[PDB]
Amino acid sequence: EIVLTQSPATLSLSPGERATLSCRASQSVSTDLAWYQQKPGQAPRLLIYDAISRASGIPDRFSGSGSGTDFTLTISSLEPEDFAVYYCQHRSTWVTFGGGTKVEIKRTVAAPSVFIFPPSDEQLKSGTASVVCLLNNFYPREAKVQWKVDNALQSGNSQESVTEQDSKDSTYSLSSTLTLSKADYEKHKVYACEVTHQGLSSPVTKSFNRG
Amino acid sequence: ELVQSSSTGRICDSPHRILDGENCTLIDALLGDPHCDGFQNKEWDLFVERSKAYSNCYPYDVPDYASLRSLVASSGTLEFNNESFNWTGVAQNGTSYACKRSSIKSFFSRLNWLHQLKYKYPALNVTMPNNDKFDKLYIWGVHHPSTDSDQTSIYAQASGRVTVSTKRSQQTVIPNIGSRPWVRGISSRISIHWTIVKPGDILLINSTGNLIAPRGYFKIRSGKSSIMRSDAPIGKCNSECITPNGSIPNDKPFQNVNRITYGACPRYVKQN
Amino acid sequence: EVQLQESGPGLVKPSETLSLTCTVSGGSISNYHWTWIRQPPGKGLEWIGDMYNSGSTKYNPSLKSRVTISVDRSKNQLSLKLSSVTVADTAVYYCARDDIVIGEGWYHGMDLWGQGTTVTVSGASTKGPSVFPLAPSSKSTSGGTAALGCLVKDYFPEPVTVSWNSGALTSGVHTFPAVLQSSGLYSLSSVVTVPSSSLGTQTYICNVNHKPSNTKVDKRVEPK
Ligand SMILES: *[C@@H]1O[C@H](CO)[C@@H](O[C@@H]2O[C@H](CO)[C@@H](O[C@@H]3O[C@H](CO)[C@@H](O)[C@H](O)[C@@H]3O)[C@H](O)[C@H]2NC(C)=O)[C@H](O)[C@H]1NC(C)=O
Ligand SMILES: *[C@@H]1O[C@H](CO)[C@@H](O[C@@H]2O[C@H](CO)[C@@H](O[C@@H]3O[C@H](CO)[C@@H](O)[C@H](O)[C@@H]3O)[C@H](O)[C@H]2NC(C)=O)[C@H](O)[C@H]1NC(C)=O
Ligand SMILES: *[C@@H]1O[C@H](CO)[C@@H](O[C@@H]2O[C@H](CO)[C@@H](O[C@@H]3O[C@H](CO)[C@@H](O)[C@H](O)[C@@H]3O)[C@H](O)[C@H]2NC(C)=O)[C@H](O)[C@H]1NC(C)=O
Repeated sequence: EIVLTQSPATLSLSPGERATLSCRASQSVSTDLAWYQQKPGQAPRLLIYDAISRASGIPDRFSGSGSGTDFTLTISSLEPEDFAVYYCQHRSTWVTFGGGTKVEIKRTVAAPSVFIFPPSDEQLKSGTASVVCLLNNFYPREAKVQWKVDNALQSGNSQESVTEQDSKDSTYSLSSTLTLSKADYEKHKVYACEVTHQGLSSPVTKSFNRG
Repeated sequence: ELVQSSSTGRICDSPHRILDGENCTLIDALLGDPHCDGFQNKEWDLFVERSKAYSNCYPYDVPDYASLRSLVASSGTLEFNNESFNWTGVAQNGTSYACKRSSIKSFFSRLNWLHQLKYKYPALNVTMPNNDKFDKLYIWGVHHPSTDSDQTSIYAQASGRVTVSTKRSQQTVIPNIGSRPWVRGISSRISIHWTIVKPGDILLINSTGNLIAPRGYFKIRSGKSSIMRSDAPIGKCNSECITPNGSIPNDKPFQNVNRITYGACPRYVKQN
Repeated sequence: EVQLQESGPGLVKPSETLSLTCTVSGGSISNYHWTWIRQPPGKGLEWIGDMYNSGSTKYNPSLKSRVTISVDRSKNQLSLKLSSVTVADTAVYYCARDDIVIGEGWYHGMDLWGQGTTVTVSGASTKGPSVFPLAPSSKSTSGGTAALGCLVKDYFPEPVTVSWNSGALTSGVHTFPAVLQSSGLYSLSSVVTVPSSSLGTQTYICNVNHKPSNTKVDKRVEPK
């Protein structure tokens, strides 16, 4: 069986720069390879077929090349709406896909706007307290959210998820949820999430006081 | 006296213009077989085909091979003038594995393999006039798919037609979807056809499916040129007469070498 | 325009048989070649099989004994059948069309590619979500911009669809990806940034839809 391996696993390039994605194959394939773009939560979209030929709608910025073993795709002038994982596919005797290369458009540094949400009285009636800390539109993605309950650090009892890069402003959004029982929640008073980010010269600490 | 005999064994490159289609036949150079791309727009006074010549492209079958072979032979020119047909609604430049140019999929350089575009293949109707005074030779083809799935996948038509008409002749070809013997990894075929557009005449292409469109016309040139199948070496010398067995002196009155002579040559006489 | 829509379940307990139906609108189903592709979570794309114009079928060798692709003229539907479902079959399954010309060697195209019925293979019970308000506050009023949202907690399996004001509010909405807490259930939050002046006047509804449990929830996010 033929196996496609893409390099590198992840590319980070600023807008206007040039993207180069490779798809080295195990055996000779000839001009029988296609490139696909899969936006987050969406469809792979056929970009190039027969190694070089472009499909409908596919602009001129996309330009594939190659013939046997090594194939490459070149995206000229990376635009913010190019953030996606790109795949290469071979199609003869059988069908084989590639590992995928994630392209991440890089904007300027943007500090996050931090918000905190106390638990709902409905959830408190159930017996669980979920405190949410929101970090909206920021870049770079690297950030540290530290929870504090009455001057006490919080680890393990809080999870988080980050939205994939927005296809327009190239910012990320992070949501951290600190879960406690109703008994543990009403035993303390101050609840805060401490955010340390590059665009934040000093760590931000949003807090509330009841419970 | 009388018969000449006394063959030399070589064809002289002077005074007549000789062309050695090594590995390449005239029809192959006319169509654009990748190993014959070095013969484009080249002229000749006598074209020599070899027995070692072969075809290394899509499998073609010319119905009337002799006439089309004799047509280009008399003109003594492969001058190709590109024309821009309005093939709207279809996709062009179809390539296959058999015709491999520079290690890449390709096709006949003088033909255009029209296929589906956006899963839609409309009834094409294009016309080109012969405003010029030289007669035009258009070389077209008809593709014969292997199965009905191929006919549907290339053209999205259960059946197709190709009709090429003029003031004087109308040529209609109906595809014959069949599984011919495998040649260069392909069970399909293509049928080459020609149509001469005289001055003041028009060319009508009515194709509803399986059209191998031409990329332009050729020039019918009034000339004494012709062709000769021979395996004799083309040496450097001057000889007015040429035979498949080699150049021949024209001093004696008659020739018993062969009934195939080019130029000022003693008439033929039988051996016995 | 030829359009496709995957119809299928949300959960298939192990050892059963997965049944996915692809309905095509605006085209002829007997014509055109089709193929099924699945995307395991965070693993990439994988080829399941393909049915061609001739009706002949071709399946991935690793998954031949379990895959069967059928079509039903008079319904214009493409049926995928995956027997002996294991948890490795948990993926997002897609039906796609191919521009293949078998015989002439013309392998070029994927075109129409579908939407993607997420199929989770597990013996769990489909449990609906519980929506709790993420209310703003005067603290959230930092002089102009505030934030509010909904906490969609404890549901299985993925996914849930969250809209705001029946889709009339889209600017700034961030429906976060779901996290799988230690209980085995999913939980996500969907927030939106609005001008703090419009807090006491504009009503904010979050619409949560969990199809695998046939659950629709409408909740009002309001200050205290
Ligand atoms: C007319 O055709 C003959 C036969 O094809 C030609 O002779 C052959 O020319 C090829 C040119 O590529 C020679 O190449 C071989 O290439 C492969 C590379 O993969 C290699 O395996 C061989 O060692 C060799 O290098 C081939 O040896 C040669 N002789 C044969 C086939 O007996 C001839 O060149 C052609 N002449 C013209 C004028 O086109
Ligand atoms: C099928 O291929 C032909 C040949 O390319 C297309 O016709 C037009 O041919 C001319 C001359 O060969 C092309 O111009 C060339 O452009 C390149 C790139 O700038 C340049 O380096 C050459 O010197 C030459 O000037 C022209 O680009 C080409 N047209 C197109 C649209 O590519 C024909 O259009 C092709 N059929 C299709 C794409 O359906
Ligand atoms: C061959 O190519 C010619 C060049 O266009 C095509 O000629 C004309 O095609 C039309 C169809 O579009 C023929 O049908 C006519 O349609 C009108 C209604 O639109 C109808 O009222 C007429 O009675 C007629 O049926 C038309 O006859 C034909 N010729 C002319 C002079 O217009 C032709 O369709 C192509 N195919 C063939 C097989 O000739």
